[PDB]
Amino acid sequence: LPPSDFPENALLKCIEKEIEDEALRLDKEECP
Amino acid sequence: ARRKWGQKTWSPTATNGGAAPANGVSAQEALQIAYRPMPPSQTVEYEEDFGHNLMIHREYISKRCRDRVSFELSALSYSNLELRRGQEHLAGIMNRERRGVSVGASGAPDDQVQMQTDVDANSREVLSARYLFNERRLQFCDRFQNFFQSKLENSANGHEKQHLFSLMEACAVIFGCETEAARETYYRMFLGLDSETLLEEDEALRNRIADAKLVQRVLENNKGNLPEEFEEYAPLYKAYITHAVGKGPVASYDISTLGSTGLTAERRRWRTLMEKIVREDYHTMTEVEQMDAIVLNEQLHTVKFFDLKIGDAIRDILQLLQRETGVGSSVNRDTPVGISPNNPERRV
Amino acid sequence: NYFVMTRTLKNGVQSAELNNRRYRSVSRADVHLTVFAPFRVYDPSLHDPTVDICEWSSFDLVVQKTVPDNMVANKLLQPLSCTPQDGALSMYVCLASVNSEMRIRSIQLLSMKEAQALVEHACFGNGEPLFLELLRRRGRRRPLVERRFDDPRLRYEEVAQPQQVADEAAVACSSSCYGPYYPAFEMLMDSCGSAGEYSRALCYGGPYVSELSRELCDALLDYIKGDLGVSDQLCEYVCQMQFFLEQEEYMTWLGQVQHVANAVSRTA
Amino acid sequence: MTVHGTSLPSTYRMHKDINKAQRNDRKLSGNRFKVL
Amino acid sequence: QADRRTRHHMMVDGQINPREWFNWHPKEYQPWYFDRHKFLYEQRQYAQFHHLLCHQVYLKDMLHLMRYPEPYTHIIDCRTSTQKMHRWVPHSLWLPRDEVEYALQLSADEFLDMYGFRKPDKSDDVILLSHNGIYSEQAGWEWKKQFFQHVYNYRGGTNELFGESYSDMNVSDVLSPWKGPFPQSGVFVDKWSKRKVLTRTGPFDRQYEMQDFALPDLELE
Amino acid sequence: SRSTVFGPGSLYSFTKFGSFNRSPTNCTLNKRMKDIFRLENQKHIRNDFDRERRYRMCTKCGITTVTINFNNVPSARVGLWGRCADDKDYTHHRMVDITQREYEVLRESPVEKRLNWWRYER
Amino acid sequence: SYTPNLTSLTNQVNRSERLRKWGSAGVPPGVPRIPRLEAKGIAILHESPKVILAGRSRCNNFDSNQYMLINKATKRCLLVDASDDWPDDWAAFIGASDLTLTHVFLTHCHIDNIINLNAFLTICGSRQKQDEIGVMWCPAEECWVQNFKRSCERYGRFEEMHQVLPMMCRSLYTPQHLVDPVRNARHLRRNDVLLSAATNRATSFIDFGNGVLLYYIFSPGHSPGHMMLHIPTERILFSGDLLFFNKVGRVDLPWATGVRLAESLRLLEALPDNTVVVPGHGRMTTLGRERRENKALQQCYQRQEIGKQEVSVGFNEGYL
Amino acid sequence: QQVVYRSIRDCRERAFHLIQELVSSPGVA
Amino acid sequence: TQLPDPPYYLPHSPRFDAERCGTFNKKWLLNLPALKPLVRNSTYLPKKEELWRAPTHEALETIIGHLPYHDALRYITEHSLFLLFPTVLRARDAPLPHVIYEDFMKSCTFASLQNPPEEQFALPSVLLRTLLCMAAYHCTLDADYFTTCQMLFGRMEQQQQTTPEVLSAWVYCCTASGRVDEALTYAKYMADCSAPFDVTVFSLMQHPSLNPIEVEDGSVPHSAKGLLLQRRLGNRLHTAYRSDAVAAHGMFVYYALTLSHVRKWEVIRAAAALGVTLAERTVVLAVEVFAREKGMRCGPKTVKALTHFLAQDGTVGHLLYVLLRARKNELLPEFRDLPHTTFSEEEQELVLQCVAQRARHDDSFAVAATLVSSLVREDDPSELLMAFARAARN
Amino acid sequence: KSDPAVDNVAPLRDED
Amino acid sequence: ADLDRVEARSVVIALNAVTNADVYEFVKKYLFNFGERKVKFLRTTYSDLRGHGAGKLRIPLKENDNMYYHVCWHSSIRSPRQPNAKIDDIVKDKIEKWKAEGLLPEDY
Amino acid sequence: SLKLILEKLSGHVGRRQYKMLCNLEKHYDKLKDEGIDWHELKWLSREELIVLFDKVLHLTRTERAALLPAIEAKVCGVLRQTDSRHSTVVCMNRGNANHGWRC
Ligand SMILES: [Zn+2]
Ligand SMILES: [Zn+2]
Ligand SMILES: [Zn+2]
Ligand SMILES: [Zn+2]
Repeated sequence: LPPSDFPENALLKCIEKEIEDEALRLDKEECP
Repeated sequence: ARRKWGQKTWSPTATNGGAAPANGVSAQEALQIAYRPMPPSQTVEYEEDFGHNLMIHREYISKRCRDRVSFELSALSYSNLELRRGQEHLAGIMNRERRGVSVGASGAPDDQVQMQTDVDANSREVLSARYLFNERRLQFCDRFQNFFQSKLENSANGHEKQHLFSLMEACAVIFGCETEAARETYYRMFLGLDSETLLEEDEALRNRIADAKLVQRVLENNKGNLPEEFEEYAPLYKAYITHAVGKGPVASYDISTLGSTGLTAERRRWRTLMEKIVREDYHTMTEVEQMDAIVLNEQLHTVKFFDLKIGDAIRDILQLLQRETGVGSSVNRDTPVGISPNNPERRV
Repeated sequence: NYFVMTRTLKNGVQSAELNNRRYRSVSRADVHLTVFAPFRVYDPSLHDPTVDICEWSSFDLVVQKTVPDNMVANKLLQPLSCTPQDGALSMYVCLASVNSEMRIRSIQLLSMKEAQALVEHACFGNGEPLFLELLRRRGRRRPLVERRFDDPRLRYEEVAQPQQVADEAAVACSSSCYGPYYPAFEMLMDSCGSAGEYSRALCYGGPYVSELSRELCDALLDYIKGDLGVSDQLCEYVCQMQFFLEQEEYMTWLGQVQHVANAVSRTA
Repeated sequence: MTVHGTSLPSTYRMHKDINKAQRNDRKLSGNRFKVL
Repeated sequence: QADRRTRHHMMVDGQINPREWFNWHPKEYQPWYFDRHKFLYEQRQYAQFHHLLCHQVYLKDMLHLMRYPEPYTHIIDCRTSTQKMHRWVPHSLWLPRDEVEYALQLSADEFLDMYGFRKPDKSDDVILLSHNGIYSEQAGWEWKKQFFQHVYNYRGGTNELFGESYSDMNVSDVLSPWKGPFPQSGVFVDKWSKRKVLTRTGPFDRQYEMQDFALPDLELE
Repeated sequence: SRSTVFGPGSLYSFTKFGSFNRSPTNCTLNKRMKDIFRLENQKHIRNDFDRERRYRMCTKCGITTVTINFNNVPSARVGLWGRCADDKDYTHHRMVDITQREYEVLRESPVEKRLNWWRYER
Repeated sequence: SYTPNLTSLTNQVNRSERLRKWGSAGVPPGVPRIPRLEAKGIAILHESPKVILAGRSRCNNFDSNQYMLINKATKRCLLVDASDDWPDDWAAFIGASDLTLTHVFLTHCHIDNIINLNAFLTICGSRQKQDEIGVMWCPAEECWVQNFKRSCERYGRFEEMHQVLPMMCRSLYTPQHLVDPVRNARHLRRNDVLLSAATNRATSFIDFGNGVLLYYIFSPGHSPGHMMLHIPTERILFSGDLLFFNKVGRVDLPWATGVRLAESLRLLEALPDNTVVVPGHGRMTTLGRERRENKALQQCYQRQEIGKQEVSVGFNEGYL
Repeated sequence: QQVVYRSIRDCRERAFHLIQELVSSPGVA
Repeated sequence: TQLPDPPYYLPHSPRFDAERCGTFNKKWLLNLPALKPLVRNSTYLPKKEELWRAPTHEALETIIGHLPYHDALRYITEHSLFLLFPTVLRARDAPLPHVIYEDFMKSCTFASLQNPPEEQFALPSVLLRTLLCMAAYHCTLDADYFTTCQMLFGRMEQQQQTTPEVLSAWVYCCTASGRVDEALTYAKYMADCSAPFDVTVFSLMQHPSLNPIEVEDGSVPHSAKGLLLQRRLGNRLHTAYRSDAVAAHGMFVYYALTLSHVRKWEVIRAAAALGVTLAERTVVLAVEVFAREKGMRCGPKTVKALTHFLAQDGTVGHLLYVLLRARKNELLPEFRDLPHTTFSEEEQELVLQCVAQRARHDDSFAVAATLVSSLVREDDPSELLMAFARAARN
Repeated sequence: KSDPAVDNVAPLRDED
Repeated sequence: ADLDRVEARSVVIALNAVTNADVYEFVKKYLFNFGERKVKFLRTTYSDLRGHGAGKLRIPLKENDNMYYHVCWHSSIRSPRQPNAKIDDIVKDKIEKWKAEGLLPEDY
Repeated sequence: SLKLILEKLSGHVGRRQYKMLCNLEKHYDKLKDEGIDWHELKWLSREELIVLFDKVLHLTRTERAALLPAIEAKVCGVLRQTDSRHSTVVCMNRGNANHGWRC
C-alpha cells in the first residue's frame, strides 16, 4: 500500500490488523 | 480485537519500572518513545543539529479535526505569509513567558517589586499609588534627590517636589536588580527600552539604509533632487518602483516610517541616559541629555497610570448607572427642559 | 420531510478537500456520496433528564463506488466487488449529530446478495414473510417539484448531474449479474420510509461501535471526515438545513391553511 | 435598603426564584436494573 | 413567528450529578434599573460613550432657526434612504450617514465638488437631523471624531417636525435560530469548562453572569 | 480563570511549561549518539520516499535542519524551540536551502566550520 | 472570591446574595488563626517497630489535621500536609526528640495544607542552624499555588499573603538565575521532589529508611494533583481529602471533577480492610468501614452497576 | 415520471413517444 | 525626479476618472517631506494630567490601542466591553484576521456579562466585513492565503449571519486570490437572492491598496474623493442592474490595477460563460482597455465573449474595432503559432440574430450588418473595406 | 406621500 | 416652574382627565420631567384617591384606567428592580410558486 | 394548590426551559371567586367541565389542551414538605376515587 495512490493507510492497515487478532485469539470456537 | 463493557483482559507486566520508570529511562528506551508510531501521512518530522547536540521535533495532527479545530491550537500555515506571521505570533507568546518568570514568582528576591493602589469609591481619587521598595532601592532614591535638591533650590514648582520623579523611580527598579535577565524585563515595561526591542529597530533601520542606497543606485543609473533623510522614504519609493516595473501589484501608503531615524536615535539616547543613572553618574549632564531627561520623565509618568486609568474609566460607568432616571429633577436644573440655555426666547 | 445531497469524488478519495490543500510558494474507482437527511431531530433530555443531550438529529449516508474506463493500473488483478456488475457493494453509514458532534450509529455493508438472500432463502426455503409482503405493497409517490439549494460553485455548472448519477447505477444494477433482485434492493436502499428501515434491520447492521477497538473508531472517523469528505462542517450544515427547510415548509403550511379556508367560505 | 438595596424578606423570595429549574422538575420514576 | 425553538445547546444542570468545576460558574444577572424605555445610545451597553453623546437641540430651538436662521449654524439632514424622505426641513443640507466617514476627510474644494455646498469650519455650530435621532447620533460621533468643536443632535428630527412615523431601520444583528454559535462547534477549550460555560441556570431569554472564580463559603456551615 | 484564556499561559500554550537547555554545559556526547538519533537513520522513513525533504541551513546561528512531509502538515509551531544565535527566537534564522549531499558533509562539522563554509566557500 | 469586574458591581443579585449569607455586613468573615488558648497538644497516634506516627487533630479553623512520620532507625521525620496554626510545638517536638526534618509531603495545595508552610520551613529551619527541609508535591497543583494569595484574601489570612511559596522558588528542575559575578538560601532549593502522576506499585515510592517505602498514589478529583500516602507494611493510608469518615471530598471548587473523584475511589479497592485510612480532616477510620457504611462509595458502585459510563460522585458541603 | 395506463395500445403509444424523445435529444457514433 | 509609470492600460478619459482612482500618485511622493513633521509629533504620549482628565470613551481607546493584543482582549473579556473590538483590530502585534475572529468569539464566550446566545455571539456586520477585507488585502500580496480564508468563511457562515455585507467581502476574498470563476458565481448567487452588493467593499475592490483598518482610522487624508466616487457609481450601477453586474465591474478594475491582465480578460470570459448581464459601463471599459493593449493579451474565447456582449448592448464602432483587431492579429507573424478565432455553428447564428434585431431598429447597425457577417465567417474581401471608405469620403 | 396627524412646520409656514 | 413641588393631589387630578389620544402621548414624555421621589408619590396618591381615600376630594374622580396603568408602569420604570411594499412582494412570489408546484391545487 | 399547578403549567418546562405559550394564571382569579377548588375540580364530571370551560372560564381550545393533562391525571393538590418553610412542591401522583383523588 503506497501512500501516493492510497491515502487510506490509516484505515486499511488497521482493519487487516484486526482481521488477524480476531483469528489468532483462542477464545473463539470455529464449531457452532 | 473488540472490547466489552465491564470485561477487561488481564495482561502480564514487563517488570521494567512499570509503565513509566520513576527512577529513570535510558537513551535507547527513550529513542523508541521519541519516534512514536504516528501515521506518517499526517505527521511532520523535523530535526536540527546545533554543533554538539541535536533536537528532534515530531508533530501529528489528525484528519478528523481540521474542519473544527482552532487555528491557534493547530497552527497550520498554508502560505508563506501565514508562515512568517504565525512564527512571529508564536514568538511573542513564548518570549513573554520566558521573560515574565524573571520578575514575578520564580524570580530573584531583589527582582520582585510590587505596587500599592488605593482608589476612593466616592471621589474617585487615587491614594498611595507607590512602589514597594527595599532598603537598598530607597538609598538610591534619596541619593538622587539630595543631589537634585542641591541644584534646583537656588533658582526657580514649589519646595516639596521630586525632580524627575518618574525617571528615578524607573531607574531605582533597574538599580536594585541582581540578574540581567530580569533587568531587561523592567526595561520593556518602561517604554520598551530593552536591548531586544532596540536591536529590532536597529535592524529595521539598517535595512532601510541598505534599501535607500538601492533606490539611489536605480535613480542614478536610469537618469545617467532627493529629500533629506531618504531611508524613511525608501520603503515608500521601493514600493512604487517595484509596482512600476511590473514585479509587485501593490504600492504602499503607510507613513509610519516617517521620522523613524530621529526616533530610534532618541530611543537609544533614552536608553543610554537611564543606564547612566543606574551607575549613578548623573553629577554631570550635557544640555542634550537634560532635554532628553525632561521629556522621558513625563513619558514614564503616564505609562504607570495605564492600569489605573482603565479602572478609573470603569468607576465612571459605575457612578453613571447610579444616576437618577429620566431627564432630571426640577430641583437640580438651571435650564428649562424644552429650551436651549442660550436661546434668545428663553424666558416666556 | 427530507432533502438529499450528492457528492462525486473523481479518481478516488485523493481528490477530497483535505487531501488537496498543501503548502505553496516554497488510477482508482470514483466515489459517489449521497446523504439522506430527514427532519427527525429531537431532544432526549425531556423524556430522560439523566441524558445530557441538547440535540439529536439523525441523517443517513450512502457511499457507492463505480469503476471508470480511464484507470489502467489495477484492471483485473482482483475482481472488484464494489462494482454494480460484481455484487454492487455499498456502505450505509447511519450518522447522528449529538450536540453539533458527528457520531456513527451503524455501519452496514449491503450488496445484491443480501437482497437476493432476503427475497429467496432468508428462511429455510422461503424469504422473510414480512419483507416479501412489503415488496407486495410498493406504490409510487406522485412527482414532487424539487428545489435546488446546491453549492454556489456547482449551481450553474450542470443541473441534472445527481439525476444522471442516479440512473447511472440504476441501469447498471438492473442489467447486472443480479437481475430480478434490484426491486428488492431499491427498497433495501430506500432511505425514506418504514419499509426501508425494517429491511436494513433484517441485515447485520454492523457491530456496536463503542464495543470496537479505539484504533478502529479513530480510523473510521479519519476515513469519513478526512478521506470521504463527510465532515463536521457538513454535519453542522445538515442541522441548519433541517432548520431552514422546516421554516420553508411552515410557510407552505400557512399557505395551505389560507388556500383551504378561502375555498370553503366562497362555496358556503 | 441603603447599602444592599434589598430587604431580607425580599432576599429570600428572589433567592427561591433565581434557581427554580435545578431545584425540582421531575419525580425521577422508573426502575434501574443492574447491567455490570 | 409561532415560537421557533432555538438551536443553541444551553442546558440547566440535572438532579443527579454534583456541581463541579467552579472556575466557571453561571448566575443570573439583574441590573438596578430598566433601560429599554430610554434612547438607544443612553442605555447600559453604550454607557462608555456618554461623553461622546452630542448636546440636545429641542423642537422650539428648531422652530426658532426655521424663522431666524444664522449664517453659520449648518442644519444637516443625515437621512440615508431617498425613498423615505418626503419633505424638506428648512435651511438644511443633505449629508447621508453612510458617507460621513469619507466626507470629513475631504478638502475645502473637494467637499464642494462632491456635495454642492461649502465645507463647514471646525468652529461653527453643526446640528444633525434624522428620523428618530439614531443616524444623526452615529454621524455625530464621526463629526466628533474629527475635531469639530460644536456638534449637536436633534433626537427625533423628522418624526416630530413633520409628524411622520418612520425609523432609521437599524437591524441590531441577532443570530437566526438555525445559526449555531461558537462554543458548541469547537475544541478551543477543555471538555469540563466547555460543558460548564454552556450551562445556564434558568431560562435563556434573560441575561446572565459568568464567574471566573469561586471559593466555598465554609463559614455558613 | 479569565486571566488564562489568551496566551501567554493559556490552555493550549505549549511553551509555558518551559524551554530547552540549548547549552554545551551538560552531556558532552560523541558522534555515536548523534547518528543513532538521526531522523534520516530511522527505520520508518528509510523505506519512505513519497514525502518531500527540505534541507536548510541558517546563515547566522549555523544549524543544519531537515523537515519532511511539511507540505502535508505545514505547522507554524515546528522549530519554535530553535533558539538562534544568541538566545533569540526562530524568526531570526533566515534559512537557505542546501542539497542532500552537501548536508551530509556539513552535518559532522561544528557550528563555526559551517559558517565560514558559507561565507568563504561555495 | 473572584475579581470584582464591571458586571459583578452592576448586578443586584451580587448585593443580594451577600445580604443573605452574611446579614447586614456583606463581607464574609475570614477563617482566623487558632489562638494559644483552646489548642491541644501533639499526640502519639501510632508506635511501630519500624516508624512512629505522631499527629494533632483540629490544628486549623478549617478543621484540618497535622501528622508526622518518625523513623526509628534513621531518626528522620517527615511532615504530611504541613498546616498548623502553631508550628512551634512541632519544632520543639523534633528538637527534644533528636530528629532531622528532611522533607515535607503535600497531598494537594489548597489553603488547608500550605497556609503555614513558610512558617514550617522557617521555624524548623532555624533550629537546625544550631541540608534544608524539602517539599514533595505534584506539579498539577501549579494552578492552586498561583491562587494562594486569592484564597488568603477571601479567608482573611492577610499575614500570609505577601509570602512567596518555597515550591515556587528555583529548584533543580528549573533554569537557574544568572546573578552578577560581584545567596542560595532562596535562589536555589536543591532538596525538592516533584511527584509524577504515573504512580505504580513498582517504583513510585519514597525510601524512608530501614526498609519502609512510602508509595504515593495519584488520585485527582478533589484537586488537580492529589497524592495519597500508602504504607503497605503498616496498613496506613493517608487519603488526605479523598476519603473521610462517612464522606468524601468536595467537588464544588475550581479544578475539581466529579468523574475524576469516582475513578480515584475505585483505585483503592485492592487494599485490605484493616488499612487504617488517615484523612486530612476529622476522625480516622478503616477502609473496610468505608466499604460498608459510606453512602458516597455506595453510590459510586451502584451507578457503575446500572451502566453509568461517566459516574460522577462528590460532595458540595464539607471540607476544602 | 411514472404513469399508470388502462390498455396495451396507449403503452405502445407512449413507448413510441418515449423513443421519439430519446432520438430528438441529440444519432450515436 | 522622473519615475516610471506602471502599465495599467486604462483609458485616459473624463468618464472613467473614477476608475483612475486607486492608481498610485507621484504627487503623493513629493509631499512626503511635508508630512514628515506631522508623523514625528504623534509618536509621543500625552501628559499624565491630560490623560487623567480625559473622557471615559477617549481614555479607553488610547490605552487599549497602545496595549499588547492579548492584554487588550483581557480587559475586553473581563468588563464585557464589546465595542472595543475595532480598537484591538489595529494592534501592534495583531495576527492574521482568521486568528482574530476566533479570538473575538473566544472573548464573548468567556465574557463576564452573558446575554442570550442569539444576541451574545452575534458580531456586528461591519466587523465581519473588516475581518474579511483584511484577509482579502492579504490575498493580494500572497494568493495562497485563500485556503485559510476558505476555512475561515466556512466557520463564519455557520456561526454568524449570512448578510450581503459578509458575502460581498467574500467575493472580494475570492477575487484577490485570482479565482475568477467562483467569485462571479458567488456574485450571481447574490443576484438570485436579491442581495445588493456592498458599496464599501466595491470601493475597496477598485482600490488594490489601503488596508481597511487604516482607511476607517483616517490614515490616508487624500483619495477620499476617489473613495466616494466608487461608492456612488456602485449606487448608480445597482439601480439599473443586479449584484453580479456590480461585482464584475469591480473585478475588471482590480485586475487592471494589480497589473494582472491575464485574469482581467478571464472576468469577461467567465461573465459570458456564466450568464451574467454586464453593465453598459464595463462593456465600454473593456473596449478601451482592448484598444490600449491592441489585442495583445487576448484569447479566442475572450474575443468571442466581448463580441457577444457588444451585440446585445453596444455601439457598432466598438464592435467593428474588436473584430478588426482580432483578424489583423491573426494576420500578424507573431500570433501565427497560436490558433485563430473560430465561431461554432450555434453561437455564430446567435450573434447574427442579435445584430439583426438591432439592425431592424437602428440605422448604424443596418448598413454595417453584412460587414459584421463578413468578419465572423472569416471571409473578408477588401472591396467591402473599399466601399466603406468610399461611402465615408463621399 | 404621507398624511400626518400633527405638524409643527405647517402652522409656521401658513402664516408666513 | 418647580415641577417636583406642585401639589401631588393636583397633578393626579389633571392627569386623570387625559382621555384624548394625542395628548395621552404627550403625558408619556412629560412624566419623565418629574423627579424619582415625585413620580413614586404620584402613584401612591392616585391609587388612594381612586381607592380608600376617595372622600378627600369634593367631587369623585372618573375612572381612567389607561392613565392608571401607565402611571403604575412609569413609577415601576423609574424605580429600581425588586418596508411594507418590499415584504408584500415576497409573499406573493411564494404563492405564485406554490401554484406552479401543485401545493395549492384547483377545484377537483 | 390550584395556584401552584397553574404556575407550573405556564412557566418554563424541561432542561431546555421551553416556555409555555398559553398563560393559565389569568384563569386563577376567576376560579377562586366561584369557590371551585383544585380538589373540587377533580370531582367535576365531563358534563360539568364543559359548562365550566365555555361559560365561566371562557377557556380557549389551546388553553384547554394544556390544562387537560392536569385533569386527566387527577393530580392531588397536597403541599409536600420541603427543606424550606415556603414550599412550592405539590404531590404529582395520580389520584384514586377511593381516597378522594388524593393518591
Ligand atoms: Zn539561526
Ligand atoms: Zn482540599
Ligand atoms: Zn482539606
Ligand atoms: Zn399525593
